Amino acid sequence: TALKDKLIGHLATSQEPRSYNKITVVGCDAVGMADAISVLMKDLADEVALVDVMEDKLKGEMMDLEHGSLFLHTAKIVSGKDYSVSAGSKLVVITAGARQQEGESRLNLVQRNVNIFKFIIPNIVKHSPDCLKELHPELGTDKNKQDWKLSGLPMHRIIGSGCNLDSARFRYLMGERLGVHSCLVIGWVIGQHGDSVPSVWSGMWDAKLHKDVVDSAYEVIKLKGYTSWAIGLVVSNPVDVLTYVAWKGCSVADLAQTIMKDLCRVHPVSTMVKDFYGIKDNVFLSLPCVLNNGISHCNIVKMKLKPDEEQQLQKSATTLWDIQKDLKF
Amino acid sequence: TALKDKLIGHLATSQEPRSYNKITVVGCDAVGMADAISVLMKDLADEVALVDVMEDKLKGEMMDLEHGSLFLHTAKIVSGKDYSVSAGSKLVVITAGARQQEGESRLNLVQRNVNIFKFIIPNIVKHSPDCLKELHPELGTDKNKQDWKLSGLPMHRIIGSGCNLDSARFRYLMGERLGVHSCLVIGWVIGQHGDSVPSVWSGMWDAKLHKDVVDSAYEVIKLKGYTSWAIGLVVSNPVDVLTYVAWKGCSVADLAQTIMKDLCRVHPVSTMVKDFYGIKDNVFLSLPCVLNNGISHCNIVKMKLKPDEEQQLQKSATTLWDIQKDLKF
Amino acid sequence: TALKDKLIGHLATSQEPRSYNKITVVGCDAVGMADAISVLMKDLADEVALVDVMEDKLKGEMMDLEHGSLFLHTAKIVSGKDYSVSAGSKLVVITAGARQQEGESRLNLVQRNVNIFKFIIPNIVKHSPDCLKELHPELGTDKNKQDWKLSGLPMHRIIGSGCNLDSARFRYLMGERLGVHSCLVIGWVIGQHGDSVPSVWSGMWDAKLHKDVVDSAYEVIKLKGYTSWAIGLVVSNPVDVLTYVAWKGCSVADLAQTIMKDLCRVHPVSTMVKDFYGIKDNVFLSLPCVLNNGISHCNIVKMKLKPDEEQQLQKSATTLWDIQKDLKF
Amino acid sequence: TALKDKLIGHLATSQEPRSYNKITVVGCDAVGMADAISVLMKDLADEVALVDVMEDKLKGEMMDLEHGSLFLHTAKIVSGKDYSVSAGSKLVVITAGARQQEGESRLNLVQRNVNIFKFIIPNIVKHSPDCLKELHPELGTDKNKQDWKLSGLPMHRIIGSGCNLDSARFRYLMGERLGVHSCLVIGWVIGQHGDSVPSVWSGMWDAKLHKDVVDSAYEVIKLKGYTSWAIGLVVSNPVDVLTYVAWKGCSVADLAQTIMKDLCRVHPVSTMVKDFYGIKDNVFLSLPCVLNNGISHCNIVKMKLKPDEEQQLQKSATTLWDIQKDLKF
Ligand SMILES: NC(=O)c1ccc[n+]([C@@H]2O[C@H](COP(=O)([O-])OP(=O)(O)OC[C@H]3O[C@@H](n4cnc5c(N)ncnc54)[C@H](O)[C@@H]3O)[C@@H](O)[C@H]2O)c1
Ligand SMILES: NC(=O)c1ccc[n+]([C@@H]2O[C@H](COP(=O)([O-])OP(=O)(O)OC[C@H]3O[C@@H](n4cnc5c(N)ncnc54)[C@H](O)[C@@H]3O)[C@@H](O)[C@H]2O)c1
Ligand SMILES: NC(=O)c1ccc[n+]([C@@H]2O[C@H](COP(=O)([O-])OP(=O)(O)OC[C@H]3O[C@@H](n4cnc5c(N)ncnc54)[C@H](O)[C@@H]3O)[C@@H](O)[C@H]2O)c1
Ligand SMILES: NC(=O)c1ccc[n+]([C@@H]2O[C@H](COP(=O)([O-])OP(=O)(O)OC[C@H]3O[C@@H](n4cnc5c(N)ncnc54)[C@H](O)[C@@H]3O)[C@@H](O)[C@H]2O)c1
Repeated sequence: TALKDKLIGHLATSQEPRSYNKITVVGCDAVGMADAISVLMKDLADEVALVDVMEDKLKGEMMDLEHGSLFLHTAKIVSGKDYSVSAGSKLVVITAGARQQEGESRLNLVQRNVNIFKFIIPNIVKHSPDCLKELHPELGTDKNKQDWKLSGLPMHRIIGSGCNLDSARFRYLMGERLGVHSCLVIGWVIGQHGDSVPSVWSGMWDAKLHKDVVDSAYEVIKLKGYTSWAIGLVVSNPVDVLTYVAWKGCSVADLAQTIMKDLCRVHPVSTMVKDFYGIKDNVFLSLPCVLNNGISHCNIVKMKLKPDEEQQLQKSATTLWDIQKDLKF
Repeated sequence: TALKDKLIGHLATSQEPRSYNKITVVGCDAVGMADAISVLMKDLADEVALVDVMEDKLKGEMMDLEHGSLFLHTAKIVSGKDYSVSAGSKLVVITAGARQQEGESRLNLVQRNVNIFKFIIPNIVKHSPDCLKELHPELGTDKNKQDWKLSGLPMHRIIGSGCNLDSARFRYLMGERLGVHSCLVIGWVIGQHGDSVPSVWSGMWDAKLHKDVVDSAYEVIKLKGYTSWAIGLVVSNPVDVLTYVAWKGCSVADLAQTIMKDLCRVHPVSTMVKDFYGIKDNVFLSLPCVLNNGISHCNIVKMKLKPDEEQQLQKSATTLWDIQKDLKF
Repeated sequence: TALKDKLIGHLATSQEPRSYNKITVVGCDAVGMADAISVLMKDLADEVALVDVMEDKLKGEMMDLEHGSLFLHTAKIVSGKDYSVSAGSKLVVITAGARQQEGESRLNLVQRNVNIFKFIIPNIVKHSPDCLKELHPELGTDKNKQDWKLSGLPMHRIIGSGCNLDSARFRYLMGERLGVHSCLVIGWVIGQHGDSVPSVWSGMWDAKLHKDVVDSAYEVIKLKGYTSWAIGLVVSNPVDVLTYVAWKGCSVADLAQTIMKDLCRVHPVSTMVKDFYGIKDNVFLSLPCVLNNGISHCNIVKMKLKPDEEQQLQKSATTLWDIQKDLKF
Repeated sequence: TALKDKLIGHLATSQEPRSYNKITVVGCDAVGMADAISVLMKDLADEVALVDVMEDKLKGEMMDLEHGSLFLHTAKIVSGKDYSVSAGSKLVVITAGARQQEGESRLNLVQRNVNIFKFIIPNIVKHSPDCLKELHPELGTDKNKQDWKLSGLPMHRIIGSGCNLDSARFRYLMGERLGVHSCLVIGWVIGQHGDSVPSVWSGMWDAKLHKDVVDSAYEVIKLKGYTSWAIGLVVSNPVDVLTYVAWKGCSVADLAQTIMKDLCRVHPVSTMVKDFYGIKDNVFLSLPCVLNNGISHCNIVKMKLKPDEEQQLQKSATTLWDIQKDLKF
């Protein structure tokens, strides 16, 4: 009659149910699942949201993971296909289906992509008025813009996902030759997320000492610092002898990391380059922006890119825009 | 002219500064400092608040700790003596000066205490309209009520602090004889926080098996299960051959733990016993209440206390109220 | 000539490279990948080992995950197919290929399994002399024995994996009806890991109060407490409308949790039931054993199983052994 | 007869009790207590050791803290006054009594210090053959040497404590003016730990861009970058209007952080400067050394200190040695 009830009574007060911190995920699967595994075990949102047009998977996904539900502590995990559930989320991220096939054409992914991605737009924005969007979906930089202009949430609240991992692998491969690790070995590569991403090796140092200096100069010869980068670009390629990426999931987790908590750190991502170098026509690509509480702490960090590198960044924008131009909106 | 500025520019967006998760502390020192050390390194509040009538200490306190500021990550730590700073906090806790002197009279602490504590009231409540109050201050149970009725925030949002540690030490001393630890060894002692706290050994078990059962019956003879408890009460006493308590700080941290995050777990604390056992006259003491987001998830858990124990709890209320009656409001 | 070198010199001391805490994984994939994601982001082993006969995947696996390598901190992650790399690990776990196909016959998995699993044996044991083995592989209970007797490491160091999650989902589904969660809601189900797993509801309680008591009696009628369990068994089934399990990975992580650290907590697993209830013939199944540093802290916890339940456990052993008997060693 | 026993039986195996990861603390109190609070709640050692000639305090200390024992998870905490308990520890740290009195003479602390510190030596070394020593005790740099030469453990295993916090406060105060925080704002100050500590502002940058550059040049005028540093030195001073330091405890925690785990990161500390700049006579002071598993990963990082700064470091060594010379061994 009141079993659960008689063991657990209430008080005369009654501050009704509610919540506070929200997390929403689009695309229950690899990128998603990986993200979920990362953000869900790390601990962030009061309640998390998963939503797809794959009834089946989600059940199994939301349910089983929920299983562990108990190995850590979150509260609630929701699923569905009507972007009704979330209504009011801070940390929102999307992916979608369209992954590289060994062979290239990551850019091709532009045509076949807007199809589904577009519609996602009206849904995710309407209910997440106070939400910030992170896109793990292909074409970190590119797709970002579409939704943004599409939705038109003031920049700072919109984040693509782009060049986050770029660095890490770069920073990481880096420590191997050093005998120190990704940690202190701070190495930077900034662009947009695909073979060609300019590298700013001029920012190579350890501790309080600048690297180039220690060695002197660079790539055009040397021992192929050149290579380091390329297979950062190439990185994508081989791996999928495994089929895809199933856990760069940390990067995305880190990215929103700053956001949700609101700490103001300097990290890659994709914003708007309109009055900077050559690029002058909204070229949402990979660039330092600083993030925080429901916004990208409105600060894009300016640095002096060596010309070699300098143009490289401008370059990207140039090559990048080609694809949008077509529009197919 | 714009040094910091030229390195760090902004965007055309501009979601002005603000924040989200708040923590406020009263009494920069042991209990406080310990709490701070606990809550601040554990990671919870976006920004933390410290406030006392000890200008000096606080500087050194807020400043130095702030020092580490960098060994973990919070954002901002504020100090002052005008309860203006916090304006709008969720997790608020108070202590105050008045600690036991080897010899007893923890209750004496009632007269000399309301003096300062009272005034604290108007201040902390006026600005923390949406805040919940945890009292590490002496007389967990007792003092609680004063402010509450004083302020009159609907129960669920007001928490004393009382019998939290009671259990742990009890649960803890417990594992020593077992060869398992506080973890799984779930042992309960519930009352109000001072020598006399009734113990409900009937709730002694491990895994899925009830203890008493395994041994059979109990204290009146045995090997002094009796003792276990008493020096749980006594616990206070000796230690101060060290002067006081400088780190039960976890208990308080745990207590609010449920709160801030809002998870709904079952833990001791001090509420209102008005229509339960004998006690019928607002006897805010040590009892299970379940806590959550800006409220004590309005549920006090009912259990069948053996008569021996049964009365013991009623008892406490009886002996406890003596002190208030006098009022001196 | 000495670039990396001139930036980083050494001292006259020289305590050569080495390490300390080791983790080894068999089966780079779901269970594995999930485990890895769990144990690797949680933080445990100084260095981790992955090893399969799937050159490709592992590259992509070890490499990419390694990618994040930098989002947390471990040190080294190794891969190969010669069980040479690990030589000397504490926390070793295996899975293998052979997952349920919607339809049942998890037991069928016995024939098709020993084929590959057997050989794994000589390899993993020869080099991990001081290692403990956890089997996420199908037939938690069953397979366990094979290797064990096979290897013959003294019990306490051998753990199957079996009924870990059993509980959690049970404990978990549990909190839904309560309004409290897996946390405090301690609910037990112990057996071996497949439809039929006996449940000991007699161990149903919250706080310090026993449940059955609160409601009184049980299943044979009621509101189907019966069901709760079955789809704990069924749990497996549906989900794979997703294909399999991709993240119960926590359970395994938790399981070794106690181990690696060596804390002595009470948890399910699979050991040897030889002189307990009816079972008398080495029936390695799901049962409480307590785990710790390179051993299962040699303690299996005895409790009084209601007859209804009582036999149920005995039962399992009976039905379980059928499969081994055949031997096919 | 076997109460605890009958609930918890053992197995025929029996891998006797033991342990693995060890932590030892000298000076139960502020620095110590703070450390303990940090290292003990953070989670590191299997078992921790506290040891003093203050029977009383320790009881209360070890006991009460132990209290929380249950709010996190370690295993065992030991106390005594015979350096017998630890026998075999990795992470060992000492402090001792002799703190600054508002007025200066931190160096005076040399005479009054060796008295007690000396004897500590034979004890702590004899039993911690495989232990590394961190000195939170005054004169980070100075005292370090005494014990070292005293004990003579090969450098890499001996760490003073010196300039750790130096940076943080420096790095930290830093972010205030920036609008980013200690995190990314990597700012370096390296010397020995007392007013005069040279600063290498030439290593001022954010992201991948060097600072000085952005502003151009420096201190001799400017807006007092000079000041920033000095009250880094001064930092010590005022605070003690609070009596001392009660929680820089993180720095020490971080310092050993690298050690215990063995990760190889670049951090301040005190080593031996014998064949570097001017200093040529064992001047154990504040300098980057890289730390790891039971050793300071034998690497001291070389960088080009501007002359202004250049000499400053040499300088320190010069002024520093004065005090030892006297010897009073
Ligand atoms: N942007 C980046 O920095 C970055 C980094 C990693 C991966 N990725 C992107 O993420 C992808 C992940 O590939 P994968 O192999 O792991 O999985 P997958 O592409 O096969 O699965 C895609 C999933 O996206 C979600 N999705 C797709 N269509 C959707 C729709 N209309 N509505 C809502 N959700 C929908 C669903 O969860 C779906 O199962 C890559 O191929 C790439 O597009 C991007
Ligand atoms: N309630 C409980 O469960 C529980 C458990 C532990 C300790 N305690 C209480 O906490 C005390 C801590 O003692 P201690 O030795 O650690 O330190 P302490 O009593 O000497 O310092 C008390 C501090 O309380 C704060 N305080 C005092 N007067 C105040 C005022 N008017 N406004 C604002 N803040 C004020 C200040 O930070 C002050 O320095 C105990 O004596 C007891 O009262 C209670
Ligand atoms: N024991 C339990 O409690 C429990 C719980 C969850 C899942 N599981 C088991 O784990 C399986 C995971 O299935 P999945 O779909 O996630 O992945 P999967 O079965 O398709 O991949 C199996 C993987 O096991 C490893 N493996 C297989 N053969 C091996 C060999 N000869 N040497 C070394 N490693 C080898 C490889 O990493 C391989 O890719 C389930 O089907 C079941 O067998 C068991
Ligand atoms: N080296 C550094 O980087 C650094 C940074 C912070 C503080 N400190 C040092 O730490 C001190 C801490 O001062 P405090 O006010 O916090 O506390 P305190 O000086 O009053 O207490 C000192 C404690 O050191 C231990 N100790 C002293 N004599 C000892 C002996 N013979 N054997 C074993 N242990 C003994 C005891 O725990 C004792 O209570 C400072 O004054 C300074 O010496 C150094």
